[PDB]
Amino acid sequence: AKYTREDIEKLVKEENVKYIRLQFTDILGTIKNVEIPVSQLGKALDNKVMFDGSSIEGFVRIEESDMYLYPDLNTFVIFPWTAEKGKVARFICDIYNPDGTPFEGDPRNNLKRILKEMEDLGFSDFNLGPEPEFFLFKLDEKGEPTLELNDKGGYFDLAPTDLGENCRRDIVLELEEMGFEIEASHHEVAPGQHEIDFKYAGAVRSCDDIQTFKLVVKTIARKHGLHATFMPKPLFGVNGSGMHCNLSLFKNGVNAFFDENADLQLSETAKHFIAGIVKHATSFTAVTNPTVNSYKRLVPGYEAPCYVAWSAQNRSPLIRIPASRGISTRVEVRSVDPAANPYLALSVLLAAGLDGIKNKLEAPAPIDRNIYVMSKEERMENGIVDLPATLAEALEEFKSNEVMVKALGEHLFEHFIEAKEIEWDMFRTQVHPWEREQYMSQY
Amino acid sequence: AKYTREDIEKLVKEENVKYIRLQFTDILGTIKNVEIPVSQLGKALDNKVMFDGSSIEGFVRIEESDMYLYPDLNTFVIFPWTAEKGKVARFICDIYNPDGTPFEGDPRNNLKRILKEMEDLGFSDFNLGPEPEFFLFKLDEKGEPTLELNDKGGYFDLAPTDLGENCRRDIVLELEEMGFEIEASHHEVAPGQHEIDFKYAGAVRSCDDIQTFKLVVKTIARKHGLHATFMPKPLFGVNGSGMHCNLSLFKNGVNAFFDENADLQLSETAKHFIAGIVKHATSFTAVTNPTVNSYKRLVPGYEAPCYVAWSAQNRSPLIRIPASRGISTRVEVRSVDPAANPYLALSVLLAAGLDGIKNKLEAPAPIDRNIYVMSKEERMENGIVDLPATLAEALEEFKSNEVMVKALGEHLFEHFIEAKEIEWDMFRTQVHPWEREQYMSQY
Ligand SMILES: Nc1ncnc2c1ncn2[C@@H]1O[C@H](COP(=O)(O)OP(=O)(O)O)[C@@H](O)[C@H]1O
Ligand SMILES: Nc1ncnc2c1ncn2[C@@H]1O[C@H](COP(=O)(O)OP(=O)(O)O)[C@@H](O)[C@H]1O
Ligand SMILES: N[C@@H](CCC(=O)O)C(=O)O
Ligand SMILES: [Mg+2]
Ligand SMILES: [Mg+2]
Ligand SMILES: [Mg+2]
Ligand SMILES: [Mg+2]
Repeated sequence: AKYTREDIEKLVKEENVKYIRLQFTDILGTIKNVEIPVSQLGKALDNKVMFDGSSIEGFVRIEESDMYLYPDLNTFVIFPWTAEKGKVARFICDIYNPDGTPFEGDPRNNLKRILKEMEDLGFSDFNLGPEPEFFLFKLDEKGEPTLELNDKGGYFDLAPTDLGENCRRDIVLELEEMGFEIEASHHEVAPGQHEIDFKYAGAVRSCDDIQTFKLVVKTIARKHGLHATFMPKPLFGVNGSGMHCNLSLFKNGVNAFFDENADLQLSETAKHFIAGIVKHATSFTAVTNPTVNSYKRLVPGYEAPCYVAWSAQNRSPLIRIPASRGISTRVEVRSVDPAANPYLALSVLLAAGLDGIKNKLEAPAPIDRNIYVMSKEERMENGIVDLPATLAEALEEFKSNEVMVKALGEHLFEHFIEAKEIEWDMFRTQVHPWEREQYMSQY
Repeated sequence: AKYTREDIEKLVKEENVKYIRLQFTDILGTIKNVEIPVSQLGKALDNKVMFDGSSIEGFVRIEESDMYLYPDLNTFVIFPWTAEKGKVARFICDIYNPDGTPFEGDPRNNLKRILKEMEDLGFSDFNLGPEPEFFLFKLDEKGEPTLELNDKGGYFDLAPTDLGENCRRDIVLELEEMGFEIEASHHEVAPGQHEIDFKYAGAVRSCDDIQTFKLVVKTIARKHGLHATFMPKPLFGVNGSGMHCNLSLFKNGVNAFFDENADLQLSETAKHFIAGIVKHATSFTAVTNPTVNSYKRLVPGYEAPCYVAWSAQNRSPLIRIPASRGISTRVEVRSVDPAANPYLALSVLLAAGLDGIKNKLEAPAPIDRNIYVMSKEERMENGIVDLPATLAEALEEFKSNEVMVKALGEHLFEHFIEAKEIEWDMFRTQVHPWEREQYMSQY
């Protein structure tokens, strides 16, 4: 819909595009990209460009399998940042096997398929409002990220005034030319920590503005002599950077979670959906939380989720439901972090949503009383189960779950476990400066 | 054709050329040149320019011998980089003895002399689609290369973002203006390592294209305060730059390798061509990888062609056949590194393919099973040899080969070895820090 191949080949001629960055996204969620000169647009829009597909596998690839790049014309974007010989153009593309089939291991197809299956139960959209938090660090002469922050502000503070840096201001001003839709942005809890929340949109267009985001950020910050990072827990002792995820289901252009009469204004749809997120939470974390590091943030203390349960408005509840109902009816999942793969976070979250409406799952009693406060005893009296505390735990959990391990397929899943099992392997064989300074002299 | 003498004389007035590089390659692929004021354009065009042809031998030159420079008007080009007075231009020249005979020593001639052979056998064009890789290092105070890589990218990543340096993108753009037809380009397996892939072209059109590239690269990389090097493996235990060579024998303007009526769709020629490439493989490695360092890359692990054979998809096969087909039926030779002299690379690759064709050689069992994953004797099961492991080894083989020699000719072969038996000597007589690190206290 959004664009047509005639609008494009006209626009590239108009704007003077001279470079085409045909971007995609590997499995760890990194921003892959094979770039061609503009002279090579025809071949591109024909869906002919071949690139080594084994890349989608990341550092755990072995042999090269040629694959094709099918661009999505409704993702075209002309970067503000000029090159000395014209401007640069982007194109988000799906990966296809050599023959004709889509490559099953492509996180973007994988979300189309699970989304296909969403409409197999009759729902129209699956909309997303992400609240992705990031940090700004200074740089030394050498282009080397230090560990000093661009400021010393706190929650909702006035970040660097409009006379200077304001990386966040200028970051948001550059995205809006780009035809973005940002809700608002505020300084977050820790010095140097910032946030830019998004106006919600269908999953796919959402998981694509979630990548684009990260890129314009790491771009714009660099420009001002900074380093920007979505690492969940950069600095021990300070706030972590979590990327919440406001989720809503539509049917027939209408929000399904809302129900005037029923309890809380939540239909059996909204109610059942929940129950499955809860069943499957502990499991699917290993995806919404890919790294060794995240679990340093998911340590009780800094208003991070550490417990499976949902509230009216609790301290740090794992599943909130924001004040607003009706159409803005939404379930907040506040445990995802900007290291998550957006395609594989929405593929899996979508999963436990439909696994709960399918088998009509019984939403358990919502804990309204401070979940932290409870001793380590009454913690069980309400069946409030903690989450996995180390990437390993998270992976044995998910490794087992029949449902999660279907919402990824046999390719996407089998690989993932390996990269992460390698990753963990590196963390646990390592000897950090801690071990050494806690042990060398005491023992 | 491309350019009549009348044609060129036009553009050098109009475009205000004030300098001219009569450019040619020495025996080791180094780009040489004798430069002249534009005031001296008539003299070169009339082929009367004399220079010392002994320079072609490199460092192994002894006696000073006068020689002639004949430019290929089809290689005229202006460089999009102006000097204080005017522009600078150039030609790729062929070298002739004081009596209008070609110099048996010029690498560009010996590729003509060997492409001639292809016509005696009955073919029309021998196409080439190089995939040359390269590293960018930082520059210290003095303007000297350091060991700092230009970025931290990885396989098919978004290499430097479009905001800041971006050497890669800037080299793709620049080369577009220079009538260069670039296919694509990505970020390569190691940090600071890059690839820019070529559209297939005749042998010598491409080799002219491969040299010029190296020049443009180093030239722009310098401009961004970087150091672009084409070293097969400038860093131990870091992936090394290579340069696969996609080859495809044409006849009657048609890909003589395709044929739905054969195994895997490979004409009886494609089969024969592979037969001879394999016959000669251990022998021509002393030329496609012409440095004491080339072989510190041919160590198993960081993905490289240690072993000899041809399959559908494997960890790093010597010969490959990409998905693509039809006119796009080619024989990728994955062991060539960017250390090879184009004209002498092809001289030996061509010969082998022609020895297989001409001599109805039979292509062996394409080892479709992964080879890396086999033991020295479990690998001996099949007819699988690794290549030379030192330049010493690679040269003794090369010499003992009748066809290879007859593929470079008296002069080249002679000087080539001479020079290469010196490098080994310089290197086996050296005493490296490793040797000290290891033995000085051990013993
Ligand atoms: N139906 C929905 N689905 C997903 N996200 C939503 C939905 N409605 C709102 N959001 C998200 O909630 C945040 C604010 O939305 P808004 O509708 O203004 O909430 P409120 O009614 O509480 O003011 C945004 O970050 C947005 O992305
Ligand atoms: N006929 C040919 N002979 C030699 N090399 C070729 C030929 N056709 C393509 N190549 C090379 O193979 C590489 C892969 O290109 P690709 O886009 O897959 O080709 P195609 O679209 O023709 O199948 C390129 O770097 C290109 O230079
Ligand atoms: N020379 C390496 C290059 C690595 C790469 O480009 O993937 C190879 O032959 O595989
Ligand atoms: Mg927040
Ligand atoms: Mg919030
Ligand atoms: Mg490559
Ligand atoms: Mg290749």
